[PDB]
Amino acid sequence: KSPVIVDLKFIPEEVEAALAGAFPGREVIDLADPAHQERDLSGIDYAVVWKSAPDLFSRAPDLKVVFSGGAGVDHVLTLPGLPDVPLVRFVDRTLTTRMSEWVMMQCLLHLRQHRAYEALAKKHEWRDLSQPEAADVTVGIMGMGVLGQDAARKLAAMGFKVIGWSRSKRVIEGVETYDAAGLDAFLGRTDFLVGLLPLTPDTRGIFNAALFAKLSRNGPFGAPVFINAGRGGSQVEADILECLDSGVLGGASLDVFEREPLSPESRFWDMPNVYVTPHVAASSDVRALFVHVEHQIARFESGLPLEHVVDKVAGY
Amino acid sequence: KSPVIVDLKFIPEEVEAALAGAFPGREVIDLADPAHQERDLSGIDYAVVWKSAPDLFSRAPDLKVVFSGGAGVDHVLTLPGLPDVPLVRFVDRTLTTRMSEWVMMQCLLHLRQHRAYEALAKKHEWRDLSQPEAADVTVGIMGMGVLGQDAARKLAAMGFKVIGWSRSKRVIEGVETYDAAGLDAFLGRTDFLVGLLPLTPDTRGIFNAALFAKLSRNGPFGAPVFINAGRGGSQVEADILECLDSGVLGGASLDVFEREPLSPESRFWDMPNVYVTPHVAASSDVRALFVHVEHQIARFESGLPLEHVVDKVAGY
Ligand SMILES: NC(=O)C1=CN([C@@H]2O[C@H](COP(=O)(O)OP(=O)(O)OC[C@H]3O[C@@H](n4cnc5c(N)ncnc54)[C@H](OP(=O)(O)O)[C@@H]3O)[C@@H](O)[C@H]2O)C=CC1
Ligand SMILES: NC(=O)C1=CN([C@@H]2O[C@H](COP(=O)(O)OP(=O)(O)OC[C@H]3O[C@@H](n4cnc5c(N)ncnc54)[C@H](OP(=O)(O)O)[C@@H]3O)[C@@H](O)[C@H]2O)C=CC1
Ligand SMILES: [Cl-]
Ligand SMILES: [Cl-]
Repeated sequence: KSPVIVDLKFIPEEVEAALAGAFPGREVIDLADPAHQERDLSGIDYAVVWKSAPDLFSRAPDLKVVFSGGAGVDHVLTLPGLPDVPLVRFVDRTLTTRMSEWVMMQCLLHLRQHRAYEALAKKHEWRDLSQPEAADVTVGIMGMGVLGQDAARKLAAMGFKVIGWSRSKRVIEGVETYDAAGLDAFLGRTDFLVGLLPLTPDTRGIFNAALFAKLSRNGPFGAPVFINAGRGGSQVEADILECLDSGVLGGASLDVFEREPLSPESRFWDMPNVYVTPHVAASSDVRALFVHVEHQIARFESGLPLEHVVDKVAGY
Repeated sequence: KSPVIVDLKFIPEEVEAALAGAFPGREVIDLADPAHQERDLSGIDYAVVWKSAPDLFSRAPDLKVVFSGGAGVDHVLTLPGLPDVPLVRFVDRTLTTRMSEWVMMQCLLHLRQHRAYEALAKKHEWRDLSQPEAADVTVGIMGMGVLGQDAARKLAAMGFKVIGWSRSKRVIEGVETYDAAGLDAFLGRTDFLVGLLPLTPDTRGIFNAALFAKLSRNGPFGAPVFINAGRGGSQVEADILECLDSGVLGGASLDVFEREPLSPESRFWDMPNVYVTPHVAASSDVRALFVHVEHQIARFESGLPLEHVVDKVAGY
């Protein structure tokens, strides 16, 4: 049976733990192990990859299916020699549920004025603030795919008003959606903007000052919030900073950045209404990843269509 | 028609705003207005009260129904001269939904290691941490009433394992519940303990070091968390502090305190894994409060039973 190459820049202890009993009957070649640094990888059919080294595909020229370790494929699409074979992205209940946790947390942190209450606590000052309920806030989600839909449904269940935007219009109970041409109408209703878009050439720099200026000022805080857990390349950080400084944006939650890891010299670390997380909104459960890859391999070898195959021209 | 006395120690601008068009056809006597400081209040049937002055019931001896401005009645039950007539507590979708927001926020803040990521951000340090999903954590809620049930259902929908405890066993889909005698079994399964109990003589000092020592150490963080938004008198703050210092408790979210407002000299303000909020977990929407009171008055005057009447002997 073909081995499976594992080249995942994840927390090493998590990958190592998941290797036990993974891919039964196949050799598993974990490229984090120095013992494998010279192994020729010709004749091997499958690789599971995340932030892999530039030479990987020259070493493994006979791959039949490439599996991303994440939902996003904007990096793997750039790897030199990426083979002309199906590229399968990671889609799984574990990833989806994790993203929705992070999105819900940000919407609650902003709704419930967490930074204000923390500033009061720093002064040892007890002060109750006037407080809207979730239903007083419209959360607008750009990207109505696997992650956007789950987050929308969960936010609505917690009481937020929720609307969605994507290229085509999606039909979702309890969530009004807009297609591409509806962007401006969607923005004008949105108090908390949530980004769950892939990075593609068409989404590069989409979150910019002109867009933030179209967000609603009619909500309970009088100024919108920007929350991004898609990709950093979709935002213009110079504009985010300008808009936070001026008050065009009242706050932000950023999990993703134009250049990661985020520079230690970035202003974002110290800003009073910005929450920074280090690209952890939805971690890949490595056990679940390997179960997913196993399942797709079994489909492939039985002559069934692969699931979650990306359109390389579209970039997602 | 009888006037309605309003004596609510809430944010004044909120009460004032809600007075417009409230109680149509009745004089509304807002005791926050100095113009009313000498008004005799005999012959008046209804009062809506929160943190009211010790002399209120000597001024208003002819009340037929007393309405609490909150869900909790432990303070109003202590007011001198509280009349021997029905005491109606506040129960409303707005209050419930607000509590569930706060409970969800705390469970997510603790699950998602928010304080760790904030400490990293303070150092301008990008570091991903190993991260459990919600389903890896058991949230145990003490108090399975209006607030406890709603919070349990919402937490379960976001992926947490949820169990509940109260005096009698409650039947709730997707949430295993325990009765009084099941407390120890319940505690031993609980990673995040959430308090949503009233203060009564039987719940005074219930959250103490012996109880925290029975919480699970088998969860993903190896140490339990304590979250209280019931009443401060149910907890022993000396024990909370001892247990945080020793690591018996890994963290806490406290909305309520033994003596409020919380002393500026309290250690809780500066502790690295304690979130302090100033008794704001579920604010009373004053408009909704007045609609509720109006509805109960109409029932009363039509000969229908009042709803949400407290048992003064039980204290809730
Ligand atoms: N921060 C983190 O830890 C993580 C980040 N992510 C990011 O989240 C992204 C979304 O994942 P997922 O929901 O699974 O992806 P999906 O492919 O399921 O959804 C993508 C959505 O974006 C929309 N879209 C794409 N391009 C455009 C465009 N030009 N204009 C308008 N809408 C557009 C799609 O529209 P349509 O339906 O019309 O095609 C679709 O609704 C990933 O690509 C990845 O970058 C994912 C996991 C973790
Ligand atoms: N922090 C904040 O902003 C707010 C705090 N609160 C607090 O939340 C409390 C709960 O409100 P709500 O859910 O509406 O009240 P409910 O009366 O609906 O529920 C109370 C629950 O506590 C249980 N209980 C009471 N005494 C005991 C006991 N000795 N042992 C075990 N279980 C007990 C009851 O059990 P049983 O069902 O068997 O009677 C019931 O499940 C309020 O009393 C108030 O103090 C409320 C609003 C806002
Ligand atoms: Cl800011
Ligand atoms: Cl602490």
